[PDB]
Amino acid sequence: EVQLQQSGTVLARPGTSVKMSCKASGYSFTNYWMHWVKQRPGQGLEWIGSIYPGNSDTNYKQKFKGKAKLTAVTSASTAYMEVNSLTNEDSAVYYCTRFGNYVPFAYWGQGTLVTVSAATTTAPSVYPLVPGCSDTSGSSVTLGCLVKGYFPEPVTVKWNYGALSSGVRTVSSVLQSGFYSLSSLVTVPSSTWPSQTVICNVAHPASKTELIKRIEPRIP
Amino acid sequence: DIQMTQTTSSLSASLGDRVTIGCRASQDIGSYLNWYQQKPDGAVRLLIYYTSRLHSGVPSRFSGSGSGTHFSLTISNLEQEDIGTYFCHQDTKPPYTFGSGTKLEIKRADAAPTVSIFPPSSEQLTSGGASVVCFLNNFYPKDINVKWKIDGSERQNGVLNSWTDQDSKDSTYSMSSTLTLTKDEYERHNSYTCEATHKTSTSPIVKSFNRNEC
Ligand SMILES: CO[C@H]1O[C@H](CO[C@H]2O[C@H](CO[C@H]3O[C@H](CO)[C@@H](O)[C@@H]3O[C@@H]3O[C@H](CO)[C@@H](O)[C@@H]3O)[C@@H](O[C@H]3O[C@H](CO)[C@@H](O)[C@@H]3O[C@@H]3O[C@H](CO)[C@@H](O)[C@@H]3O)[C@@H]2O)[C@@H](O)[C@@H]1O
Repeated sequence: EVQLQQSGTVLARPGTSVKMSCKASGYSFTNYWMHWVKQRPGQGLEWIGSIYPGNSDTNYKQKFKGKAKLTAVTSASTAYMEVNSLTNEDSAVYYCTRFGNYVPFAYWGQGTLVTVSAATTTAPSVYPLVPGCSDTSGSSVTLGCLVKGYFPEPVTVKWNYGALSSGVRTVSSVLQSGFYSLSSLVTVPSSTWPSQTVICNVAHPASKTELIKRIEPRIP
Repeated sequence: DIQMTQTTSSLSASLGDRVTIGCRASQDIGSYLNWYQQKPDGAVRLLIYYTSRLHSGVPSRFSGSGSGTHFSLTISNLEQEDIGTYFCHQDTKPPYTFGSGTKLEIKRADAAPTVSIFPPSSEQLTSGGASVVCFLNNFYPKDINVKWKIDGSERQNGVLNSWTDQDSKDSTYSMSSTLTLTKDEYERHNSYTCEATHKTSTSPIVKSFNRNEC
């Protein structure tokens, strides 16, 4: 019932600013402190500050004074954070979270990923992973999609628009020479493939791309 | 600021066993210590607040203890669903501070990988690139070694290795090793082999193909 819905991923150049949102529902927005938390890989969790939307009172961890700015708009039931003078150290997942009453951070947003870089957005290239011509058969088969050369994060992969979730294995992205790659594999019954359409759906929010790759037997 | 230190950054334990995750404060924080669990999708959940009080839908297996400077979250009998990263949090007053987290893995019965090898697709080849993928499926423990041989010779350059998160249901891992070459490099050789070395066997699991398709 209580929900905190944060805005989508952002790519930003060094020295610029970003403003992210946290829309609250299922409670009286103006009667609870909204806090912001920074998660940078290898830096645990860091408290930035909080705001009480009822009277606009704010507090900050000293280092974020003049760096992050917290606002709230009552009519929109939405809390905002604006972070200026962006550096690579500002690349992180940022969470909004509600405090109280007589409990601490009981409700969390899903997090907003910020990537600070001078590199422009690059959509992934997608290639099928298909068993070789001279491969040993069997009741099951493993198929996949190679997702290559994208920037920034993230990429999500689904199979058959989400209908195929069992036997799915998607490895973590790896960063190499400025670009990301990952791979997703699925093991399905030998009577489902090549009998049915097996598609991997590759989404890259930053480029607003929604790609499909049909997995088809090799050319005889 | 109050420095929050967690006992260890990673922990591995068997199902049914008692698990303790520790946290220490640089000053006395009384009972103002909270525990959060983060899942691999980044979702954060409050489990324990005010040192020892359980929160919403938190199983009775969880308990909390504290002296004011030293704290721990205890799971009485580890369950499959307990996988994740656990963070402590002091909220005595601003500025709030957090522990750096303890990643909890399930210790599982040893499982050998199932290995698959994937030649480059015609689609990639026609565009000038060639990736060869070795996929190692559903193994435990996580530690695993992949060796590439091209025409019998070891290659280490242009290889990218990556793992899945531990399987939320059966606690296994999977991983892929991707060998990147140009089409011209790829067409200059015939045999493509990956050898998977895992503690489950002293002999490597070997998968190969010949570019000649024979
Ligand atoms: C059991 O331990 C757990 O509870 C602790 C949290 O408990 C507090 O939650 C309620 C709200 O607390 C916030 O609001 C207060 C006033 O603004 C702030 O003290 C507190 O904000 C936090 O402190 C920083 C500002 O100093 C902010 O950054 C941070 O968010 C407190 O309860 C009071 O609020 C509710 C509703 O308003 C009232 O019921 C209660 O107030 C009391 O009742 C009278 C008015 O109704 C008033 O006279 C009394 O104050 C509660 O203390 C959590 O840390 C532990 O895990």
